Amino acid sequence: EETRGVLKVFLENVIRDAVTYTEHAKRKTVTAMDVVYALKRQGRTLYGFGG
DNA sequence: GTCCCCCGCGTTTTAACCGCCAAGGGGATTACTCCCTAGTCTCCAGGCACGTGTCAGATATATACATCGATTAACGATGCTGGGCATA
Repeated sequence: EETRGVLKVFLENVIRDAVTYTEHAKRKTVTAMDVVYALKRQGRTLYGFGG
């Protein structure tokens, strides 16, 4: 139960940013890159995606 | 040394996944023009360093006033003690 709790905490912040990059460009479709940078900002960047 | 909260396991219940097809929002491309920027000149007044200046606090400092602490000179009353005078 706690563990999901934290998942929730991690999940928001990312989307927070995601949303921001989607919106600084005036775009309706949220890019996956958009997620990457987000992860990059917290230092959890994902290889495999979106060079 | 004790107790009860997880794992293993069989069966019961829900919804993830795959396949298929639809439809339109939104992202991607393109063309044109026009505002906004880098680049370039002149100028200084903004900014940097520093001498000069009277005002916050802080520190005594000469001068004066009020209050004792303690000491010393002066005054009231002797106490035996010493130096002599009338009686056994």
